[PDB]
Amino acid sequence: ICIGYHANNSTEQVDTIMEKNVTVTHAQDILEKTHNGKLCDLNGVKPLILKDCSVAGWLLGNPMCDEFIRVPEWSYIVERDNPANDLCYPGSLNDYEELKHLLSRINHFEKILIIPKSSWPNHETSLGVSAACPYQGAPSFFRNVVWLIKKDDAYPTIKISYNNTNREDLLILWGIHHSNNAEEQTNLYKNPTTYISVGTSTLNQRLVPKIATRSQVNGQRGRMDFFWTILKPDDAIHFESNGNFIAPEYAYKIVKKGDSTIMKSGVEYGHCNTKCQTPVGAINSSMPFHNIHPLTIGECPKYVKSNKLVLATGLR
Amino acid sequence: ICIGYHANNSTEQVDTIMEKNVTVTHAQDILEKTHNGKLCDLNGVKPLILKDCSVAGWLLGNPMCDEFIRVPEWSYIVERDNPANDLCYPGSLNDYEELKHLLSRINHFEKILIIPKSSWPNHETSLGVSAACPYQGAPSFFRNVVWLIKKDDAYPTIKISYNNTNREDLLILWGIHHSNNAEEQTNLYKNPTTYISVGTSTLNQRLVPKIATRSQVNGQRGRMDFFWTILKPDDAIHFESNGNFIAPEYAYKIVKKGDSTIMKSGVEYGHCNTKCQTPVGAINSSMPFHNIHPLTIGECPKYVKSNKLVLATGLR
Amino acid sequence: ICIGYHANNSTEQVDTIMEKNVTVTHAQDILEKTHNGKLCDLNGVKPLILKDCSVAGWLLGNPMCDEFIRVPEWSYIVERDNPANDLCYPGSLNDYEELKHLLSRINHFEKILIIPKSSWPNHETSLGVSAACPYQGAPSFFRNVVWLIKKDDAYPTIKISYNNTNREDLLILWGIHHSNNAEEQTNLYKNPTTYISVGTSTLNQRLVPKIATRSQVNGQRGRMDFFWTILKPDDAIHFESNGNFIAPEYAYKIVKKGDSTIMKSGVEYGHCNTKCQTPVGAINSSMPFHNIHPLTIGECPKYVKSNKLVLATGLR
Amino acid sequence: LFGAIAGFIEGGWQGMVDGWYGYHHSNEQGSGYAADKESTQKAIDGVTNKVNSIIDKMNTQFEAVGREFNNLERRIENLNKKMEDGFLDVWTYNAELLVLMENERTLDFHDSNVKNLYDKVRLQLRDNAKELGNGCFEFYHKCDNECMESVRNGTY
Amino acid sequence: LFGAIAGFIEGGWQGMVDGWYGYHHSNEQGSGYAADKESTQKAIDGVTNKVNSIIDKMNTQFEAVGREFNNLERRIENLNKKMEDGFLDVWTYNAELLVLMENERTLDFHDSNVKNLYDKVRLQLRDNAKELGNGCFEFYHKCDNECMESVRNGTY
Amino acid sequence: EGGWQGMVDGWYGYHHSNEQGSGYAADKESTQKAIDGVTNKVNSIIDKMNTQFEAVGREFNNLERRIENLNKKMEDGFLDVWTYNAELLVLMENERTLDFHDSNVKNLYDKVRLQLRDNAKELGNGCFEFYHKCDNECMESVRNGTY
Amino acid sequence: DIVMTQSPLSLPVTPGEPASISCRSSQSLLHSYGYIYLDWYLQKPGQSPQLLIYLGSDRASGIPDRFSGSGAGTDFTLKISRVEAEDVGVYYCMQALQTPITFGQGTRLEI
Amino acid sequence: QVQLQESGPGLVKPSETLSLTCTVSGDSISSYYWSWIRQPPGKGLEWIGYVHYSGNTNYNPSLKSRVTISVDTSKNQFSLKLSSVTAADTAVYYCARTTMSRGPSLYYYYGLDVWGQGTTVT
Ligand SMILES: *[C@@H]1O[C@H](CO[C@@H]2O[C@@H](C)[C@@H](O)[C@@H](O)[C@@H]2O)[C@@H](O[C@@H]2O[C@H](CO)[C@@H](O)[C@H](O)[C@H]2NC(C)=O)[C@H](O)[C@H]1NC(C)=O
Ligand SMILES: *[C@@H]1O[C@H](CO[C@@H]2O[C@@H](C)[C@@H](O)[C@@H](O)[C@@H]2O)[C@@H](O[C@@H]2O[C@H](CO)[C@@H](O)[C@H](O)[C@H]2NC(C)=O)[C@H](O)[C@H]1NC(C)=O
Ligand SMILES: *[C@@H]1O[C@H](CO[C@@H]2O[C@@H](C)[C@@H](O)[C@@H](O)[C@@H]2O)[C@@H](O[C@@H]2O[C@H](CO)[C@@H](O)[C@H](O)[C@H]2NC(C)=O)[C@H](O)[C@H]1NC(C)=O
Ligand SMILES: *[C@@H]1O[C@H](CO)[C@@H](O)[C@H](O)[C@H]1NC(C)=O
Ligand SMILES: *[C@@H]1O[C@H](CO)[C@@H](O)[C@H](O)[C@H]1NC(C)=O
Ligand SMILES: *[C@@H]1O[C@H](CO)[C@@H](O)[C@H](O)[C@H]1NC(C)=O
Ligand SMILES: *[C@@H]1O[C@H](CO)[C@@H](O)[C@H](O)[C@H]1NC(C)=O
Ligand SMILES: *[C@@H]1O[C@H](CO)[C@@H](O)[C@H](O)[C@H]1NC(C)=O
Ligand SMILES: *[C@@H]1O[C@H](CO)[C@@H](O)[C@H](O)[C@H]1NC(C)=O
Ligand SMILES: *[C@@H]1O[C@H](CO)[C@@H](O)[C@H](O)[C@H]1NC(C)=O
Ligand SMILES: *[C@@H]1O[C@H](CO)[C@@H](O)[C@H](O)[C@H]1NC(C)=O
Ligand SMILES: *[C@@H]1O[C@H](CO)[C@@H](O)[C@H](O)[C@H]1NC(C)=O
Ligand SMILES: *[C@@H]1O[C@H](CO)[C@@H](O)[C@H](O)[C@H]1NC(C)=O
Ligand SMILES: *[C@@H]1O[C@H](CO)[C@@H](O)[C@H](O)[C@H]1NC(C)=O
Repeated sequence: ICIGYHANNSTEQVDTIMEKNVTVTHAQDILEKTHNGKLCDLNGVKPLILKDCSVAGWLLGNPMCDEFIRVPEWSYIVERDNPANDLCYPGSLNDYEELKHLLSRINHFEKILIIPKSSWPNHETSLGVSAACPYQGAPSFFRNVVWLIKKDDAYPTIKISYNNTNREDLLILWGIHHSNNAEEQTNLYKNPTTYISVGTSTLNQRLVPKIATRSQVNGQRGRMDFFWTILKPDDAIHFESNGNFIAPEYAYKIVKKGDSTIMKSGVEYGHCNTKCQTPVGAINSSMPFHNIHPLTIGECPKYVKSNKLVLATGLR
Repeated sequence: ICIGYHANNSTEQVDTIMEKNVTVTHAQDILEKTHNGKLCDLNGVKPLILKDCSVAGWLLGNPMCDEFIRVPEWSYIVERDNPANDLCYPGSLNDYEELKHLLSRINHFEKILIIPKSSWPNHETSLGVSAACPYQGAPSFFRNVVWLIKKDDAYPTIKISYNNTNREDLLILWGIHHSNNAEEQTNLYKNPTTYISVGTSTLNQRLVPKIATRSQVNGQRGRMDFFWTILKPDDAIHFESNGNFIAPEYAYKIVKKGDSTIMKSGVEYGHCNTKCQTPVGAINSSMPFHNIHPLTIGECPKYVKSNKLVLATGLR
Repeated sequence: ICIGYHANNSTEQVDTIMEKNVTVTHAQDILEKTHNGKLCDLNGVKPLILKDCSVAGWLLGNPMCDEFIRVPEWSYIVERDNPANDLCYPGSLNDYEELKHLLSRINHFEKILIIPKSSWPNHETSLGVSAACPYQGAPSFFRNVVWLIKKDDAYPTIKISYNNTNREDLLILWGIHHSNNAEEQTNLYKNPTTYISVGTSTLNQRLVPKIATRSQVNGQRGRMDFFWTILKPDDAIHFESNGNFIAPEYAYKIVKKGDSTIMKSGVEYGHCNTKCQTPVGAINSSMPFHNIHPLTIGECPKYVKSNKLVLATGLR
Repeated sequence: LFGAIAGFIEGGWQGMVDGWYGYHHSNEQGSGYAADKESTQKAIDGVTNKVNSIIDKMNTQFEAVGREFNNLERRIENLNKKMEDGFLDVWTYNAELLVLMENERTLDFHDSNVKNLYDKVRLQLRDNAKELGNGCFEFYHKCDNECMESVRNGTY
Repeated sequence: LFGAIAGFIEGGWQGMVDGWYGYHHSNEQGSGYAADKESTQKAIDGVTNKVNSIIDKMNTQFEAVGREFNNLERRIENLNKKMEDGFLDVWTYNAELLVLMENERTLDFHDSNVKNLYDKVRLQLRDNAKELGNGCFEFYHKCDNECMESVRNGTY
Repeated sequence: EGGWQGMVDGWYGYHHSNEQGSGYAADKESTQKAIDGVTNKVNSIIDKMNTQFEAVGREFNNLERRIENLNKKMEDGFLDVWTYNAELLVLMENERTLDFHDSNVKNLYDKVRLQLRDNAKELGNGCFEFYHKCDNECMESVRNGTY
Repeated sequence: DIVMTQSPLSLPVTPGEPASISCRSSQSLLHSYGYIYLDWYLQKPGQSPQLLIYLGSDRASGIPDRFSGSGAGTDFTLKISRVEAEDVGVYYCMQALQTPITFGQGTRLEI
Repeated sequence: QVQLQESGPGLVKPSETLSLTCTVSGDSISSYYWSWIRQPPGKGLEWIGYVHYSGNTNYNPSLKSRVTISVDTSKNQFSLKLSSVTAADTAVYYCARTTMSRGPSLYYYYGLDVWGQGTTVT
C-alpha cells in the first residue's frame, strides 16, 4: 500500500515558532514588496502634482505657481517635503493644517472670480507688488488675493458683503498685512490704527496689525497672515476693514467632494494607471499585505512593517 | 465493550479556521445581540433626558428648556444629535467641549442664586429680553444669566467680587455680547469702547467686543460669547466691566462627583431599570460580549464588532 | 526495558489555558518584578534632580532654586509631583507643556548672558524685587529675567535686538507683568497703555497687559505671564516695549540635544549606575518584561501589567 | 486532527446521556450504554477553565469614551475616531481569532479525549480481544459485567 | 507535532504534482502514484479555508492617515505618530504571529493527515497482513490490483 | 502519570533493565531536538515583542482635559492589548509546549515498534519491553537508532 | 552717512510758534534692524551739547515734551512746538549708522 | 548718575604730541563704546575716535594717521593722543558716552547721552 507523500524540487522555505527556514513543497507569498517607483493615475484621473509648489502657494495663487489656474479633477495631491514656493511674501496662513485636512476630502476646486477688481473704485489694485514674489523678474503678488493700497492719500472704509448664491461651498481666502513701523503704514495705509472685522453666520474675527520690528525674511520684514473660511449655500461673508486688508479676488467652489490625500513626496510622474498608490510608488497587485510604505490611497493591501510573510500551504 | 462519543439532535454550528458552519453537540454563545430598545434607569437613578435641549441650553437656562430648573441626582445625561433649543440667541460657549467633558464626571448640580437681581442697583435688569429666545410667544432670555442694559442713559462700571464660601466647586457662567454697530452699543450701554475683566486665583481674562456685521442667524446679528469657570473652596471671582456684560445670576454647585457620560441618543425613556446602558437600549445580560454599540455606561459587556461569536463548548 | 520522561522535585507552576496551576520540571520567568528602589545614573550621566523645584522655576531662575545656576549634562530630569517652588510670583508660563516636550529631547544647556544689566541705562534694574519670591527671607525675584521699573519717574521705549552668533539654538524667556490697578501701573512704569512687541523670522508677538482685580495667591494680585521662544543660528530676536517688560538677562544655549525625559517621582537618589530607569526605581535585569511602572527610560524591558508571565520550558 | 471523532469510529451514539465519552455494554448478561465519568469530568473541567480564561483575558478591554470637537480641530477628532476604530478593530480581531483558534483546539481536544481512550482499552486487553476496525473490542474470553466494569473503572 | 512526516515515513515519494498527499502502488502489475482523492481534497479545502480566513479576518486592519501639525503642537504630533506606530506594531505582531502559528499548525495538520491515512490502512487490514515501518504494508496473502485498490477505495 | 526521578541528564530519556545493567540515560537526539525547539520558541517570543509600544510622558494643562484623556486611554489601551498578547502566549504556547512535550513522549515508546516492528508490548504510561532475549548490544542500538 | 546737510543755518522765530529744523543725508540712514539711527542734539551757549532725541523720534530722559523728531530714509525734521526761552542754542543732527559718524552743520535758532 | 570730566593742558606746541584724559565717575568703563569729540570755535561738532570697553577702536578717516585712543578700566579713564599738533587742532574737546554697544550679537542705541564738560586746547 506504500503510504507516504510526495516532494517537489522547490527550494523555497517558511518559518515557524520552533523552527525557521523549513524547506517546503508549495508555499503562498502574501507580501508584494514591489512598486513601479512612479506616480500613476488612480482609476483614470491624474493627481495634482504641485512641483516646486505648496498647498498654500497653490490656493493663494503664488506668481511662481502658474500652471494651476484651471486645475481639472484629481484623486490625490502630491507635494514635495520642502516646497520652494510657499507664501512668497513672508507671513503665515492661520489653520493651514486644518485647511489641508479639508483638502484631503476634496477632489475638485473650480475657482470663481467672486470680487472683480472693478469693485475697488477708491483703492489701488495694481500697485500691491513686492520683490519677494517676482514674476519674470519683475515684482508681482499672489493672484487669488489683492493687496489694496491708498489711491490719493486716503484709504476709505471697505465694507463689502459676498452672498454665496452658488449651490456649493466656497473656500474664501483673505489676510492681514503686518507693517514694519508707523511710517511704512502711513505710506501704504493712511489710517494709523486699522482693523479687519470679518463676519459670517458661524465666524467672527477682529484682526489688528502687529506693527513690530522683525527679522528680514526674503528681503521683507512685513508679514501677511492669511485666513480662510468655508461659506455654505445661502450664507454671506461680511468684510469690514479700514486698512491692512489683503482682500479676496477668487474663491473656490468645492464642486466634487470625495476621498483624497496629500501625498508629500517628489517621485517623478510616469504615464501609468493603478488601483493603489503610495508616495514612493504604485502597487499593482492582489497580495493581502504590503510593506512599501504606511501611507497609501486606493484599494490597497494592508501595510505590515516586515520583509517576509509566507503561508505554509505545502506538506513539509 | 465498545467506545464512542456523545451525539444529540442539536444543530449548533460553530466556526474554526479550517472549516465554517461546523455542527456540534453543545455550544455557548458569548455575544449579546439584543437590547431592550429603551433608556433605563442605571441602578435606580433616573438619567437626565434632555428632551430637545443641549448641555449649553440646560446649563445657561434656555427659556424653552425650563423643564430642568430643578434637576435631581442622575446617572447619565442624554442629548439628541442636533437639539433644536441650543444658544437661542446666536453665539457660542467657549470651551463647550471641555465643559461637557467635565460634566461626564458630575452626577449632581445644585443651582444656587449667587448674585441676586438686587445686586444691580444702578443698572437695568428687566429689559434684558430678545425675540430669538421666546417664552410662551413673548420675548425672553437665558435665566441663569442677566443682560445688563444701561440705566438712566448711563452704564456705571460694574465691580463685583463673589467669594466661594461653600465647601464645593462652583461652576460659574457669564458672557460677553457682540453688537452689530457702535450705534447699538450706544443704545444698549452708552460706552463706545468696553471691556470685561474677569479675575480668579487662576483666571485672567480681558474680553473686548468685536463690533461687526454678521449674518442673520435666528434673526439676530449680535453674538453672545459665553464663558465659564470653576471656583474652588475659599476662592473668589472678580468681575469688572463697563459694558457688554452678560452677568451671572445662578451658579451650579458641584455636590456629588462621580462617573457619567454625555450620551447622544433619541430613544424614548422606558420606565425601566438596568445595570448597563447603551445609546440604542439597555443590555441587561451576563454574556461576555455585545455587538450593539461602541459607547456604553455601567457594568457592561465588552464591545466587539462581530455578528457571530460562539465558543464550541461541546463535542462534534 | 521501559520508555518514559524526566521528573524532579521542582515546585515551579505554570498557567495554561485549560489548567491554571501545572507543576512543571523547569520554567523561565520572563517578568522582572523587582527594582533597586532609588534613582541611579543612566549610563554614567547623573540626572538633573530638581528637588522641590519645577521646570519653570529652574528655567526662569527661582530664588529658592538657586542650586541649579550651573547644571552639568543630564540623562533625564526628575521632578516631584507637586513642587513647592514653582513660579514664586503668581503667573503662568505660556506653552509650558510644549517647553517641557522640547526639553525632553535636550541633554544640556549652556546658560549665557545675552543681555547684561548694563544694557538698561534709562530704567531701574535693582528695584525689581517682590516678597512672593524671597531669598534668605529678604525679597527677591527670578534670576534669569529682569523686572524693569521706571527711573527718574520715566520709562523710555525699550528697543533691543539680539542676533544669534552661536552655532546652537537659544531658548530665550521673557514675560509680561499684569498689574493690580492703574495707579500701580503708573507707580511702576508711568505709562497707562503699554505693550511688548517681540519679533523674529517666525515669531510676531504683541502682548498687552490685563489690569484687573484677582485673588491673593502667594500674597500678590499681579500675574507675570512668561513666554519663551527658540532662536535659530543667524536669527535675531527684536524686543520693543514701553512697560510691563520682564526682560531677558540669561538665555540657555542648546548645546547637546539627544534623548531624555521629565520623570515624575519623589524617589530618593542612590549613588548608583544603571542602564534602564523607572520612576519607582531602576531595573538592573535582562528579562524580556517588567511590571513596575508604564513610563521608563533607557534600554528597558517592555511593560506588562500581569503578575505572572512564566513560559513552560519543561514537561508536566 | 487526531482523527478519532469522525475517524476510525464513524458516527456518534445517541442514548449516551450519563456522560460524554461513554461505552456500550455488550454481553449475554445485558446491554445498555455507560459513561466514562473520569474523562468526561476532565473534559468538562478543561472546557470550563478555558471559558473562564477567555472571559478573564478579555476583561480590561478597551472601553470607548464619547468625545466632542468643534468645527475646527477636525484632525484631532479624526485622530480620536481612528484610535477608537483601531482599538475596536484589533480587539474584534483578538476575539474573533481566539474563538476560532480555541474551537479547533477544543474540537481536537475532544478528538484527543477519544483517541487516548481507545488506547486506554487497547493496552488493557492487549491481544486478549480481537480489536476490529469500527472501534469496539471483541473479547476472546467474554468478560461479564463484573469483569467489563474494570475498563470503565480502569482497575485492570 | 503528530509525527510520521519524519517518523515511520522516513523519506518522501516523487510521483505527482498538485496533490498534497498520496498512496504509492506496488504489486505484480506495477507501481504508480494515484493520490488519495478524499484526504488530498480535504486538505486542499481546509487550507483554502485557512487562507480565506486569514485574509478575511484582517480586512479591518488599521489604515494610517497622514496628518500634519504645527510647530507649536509637538505634543499632539508625538501622540499621532506614536498612535500610528503602535497600531502598526500590534498589527505587524498579529500578522507575524498568525503566520508563525498557522504555519506550524499547517505543517502539523499535514503531518496528522499523513499519519491518518496510514492507520486507516492498518485499521482495515487488521491481522491478515503485517505492516512495515517504511510505508509498505506487506501481505501474507496475495492481493491483486483490485484487492489492493479496495484499500484505496475505503471499502476494504 | 509517570516519569522517573533517578535520571538527571536530559529532559527525555529511557529506562534500562537487563542482567548486565539497570542504570539508564537519555536520548541525545530527541532531547536535543526538543531543547532546540524550546530555545527557538523562547527566541521568537522575545524577538516578535521587541517592537512593542513604549509609553511617553506627555503633560497637559487644566483646559486640555479631553486631550489628556485621549492620551491616557490610548496609552492604557496599547498597554492592555500588549498585556493581552503576552498573557495569551504564555497561556497558549505553554499548552502547546506541554502538548508538543507530550507528542515527543508518545513518539518514543511507539518508536520501538514504529521503527522496530513487532518487537514487544506497549504496556502503560509509555513503558515498552522487549520480547527477544538479548544482551546490551541490541539495547544500545535501539538507543542509537541503528536497528 | 558721510555728509549730513542741515538746511537752516540760523532759524528766526518768535516765542509761541512752531519751529521746524530739517537735516538731509547723502545716504539712507536705516540700520539693518529697522532703526533710523539719527540723533538730535542741542548745545546751549555755556553748557556742552545735550542729547534731545535718538533713533529718529525717541525723546531722551530729561528733555521737555516740546521736542519731537520725524522722517525716515534721508529726509528728517526736528520740531520744537513751544519754542520757549532757554531753547536758544545750536542744534545738530548726527548719524550713527556707519563708523564715520558725522554731525550736521549748526542752526542757531535765534530768539 | 554718571559724570565725565576732562583733564589736560590748554597750551600746546605746534610740533609735539597732545594728551588728554577723560575720567568717569559713578560707574566704571564697563559696557559701552566711549567717544572723543572736538568742536573748534563755533563751526560744528566733529569726533576724533571711539574705543570699545574691550579695546576695539574706530577712528575718523580724516584724523586716522595721527590719532591714538586708549582705555584704562582699572582707573576708569580713557585718553586721546593727537600727535603732530597742527594749528587746525585748536578747539574745545568734549567727552561723551556713546551708549550703543552694537556688538556682534547685542544691538541697541541711546546716543551720546552723557557729555563731559569740554576742555579748551590751543
Ligand atoms: C443671501 O441671499 C439669500 C437669498 O436672497 C434672495 O434670493 C436670492 C436668489 C436673490 O434673489 C436675492 O435678491 C433674494 O433676496 C438671503 O435669504 C433671504 O433672507 C431674507 C431675510 O429676511 C428673507 O426675507 C428672504 O426670504 C430670503 N430669501 C431666500 C430665497 O432665502 C440671505 O438672507 C442672504 N444673506 C445671507 C445671510 O446669506
Ligand atoms: C474668601 O473668603 C475667605 C473666608 O474668610 C472670609 O473673609 C474674611 C475677611 C471674613 O469676612 C470672614 O467672615 C469670611 O468668611 C477669606 O479668607 C480670609 O482671607 C483674609 C484676607 O482676605 C485673611 O486675613 C483671613 O485669615 C482668611 N480667613 C480664613 C478663615 O482663611 C479669603 O481671603 C477670601 N478670598 C478671596 C476674596 O479671594
Ligand atoms: C546676524 O548677523 C549676521 C552677520 O552680520 C555681520 O557680522 C556681524 C558680526 C556684524 O558685523 C554685522 O554688522 C554684519 O552684517 C547677519 O548676516 C548678514 O546680514 C547682512 C544684512 O542682511 C548681509 O549683508 C550679510 O551678507 C549677512 N552675512 C552673512 C555672513 O550671512 C544676519 O543677517 C543677522 N541676522 C539677522 C536676522 O538679521
Ligand atoms: C528535479 O531537478 C533535477 C535537477 O536538479 C531534475 O533532473 C529532475 O528531473 C527534477 N525532478 C525530480 C523529481 O527530481
Ligand atoms: C535563513 O536563511 C536566510 C537566507 O540565507 C538567512 O539570512 C537567515 O539567517 C536564515 N535563518 C536561520 C534561522 O538560520
Ligand atoms: C495592473 O494589473 C492588471 C491585472 O491585475 C492588468 O490588467 C493591468 O494592465 C495592470 N496595469 C498596469 C498599468 O500595469
Ligand atoms: C435525536 O433524534 C432522534 C430521532 O428523533 C431521537 O430518537 C433521539 O432521542 C434524539 N437524541 C437526543 C435528543 O439526544
Ligand atoms: C454558513 O451558514 C451561514 C448562515 O448565515 C451562511 O450565510 C453561509 O453561507 C454558510 N456557509 C459558509 C461557508 O459560511
Ligand atoms: C435584567 O436581568 C436580571 C437577571 O436576569 C433580571 O432580574 C431583570 O429583571 C432583568 N431586567 C431588567 C430590566 O433589569
Ligand atoms: C528529588 O527528591 C528525592 C526524594 O528526596 C531525592 O532522592 C532526589 O535526589 C531529588 N532529586 C533532585 C534532582 O533534587
Ligand atoms: C494557583 O496557585 C496559586 C498560588 O500559587 C493560587 O493563588 C491560585 O488561586 C491557584 N489557582 C487555582 C485555580 O486554584
Ligand atoms: C547591574 O548590572 C550589571 C550589568 O549590567 C551587573 O554587573 C551588576 O552587578 C548589577 N548590579 C546590581 C546591584 O544589580
Ligand atoms: C472502580 O475502580 C476502583 C479504582 O480502581 C476499583 O477499586 C474498583 O474495584 C472498581 N469497581 C469495580 C466494580 O470493578
Ligand atoms: C470502489 O472501487 C470500484 C472499482 O470498480 C469503483 O468503481 C467504485 O467507485 C469504488 N467505490 C467508491 C465508493 O469510491
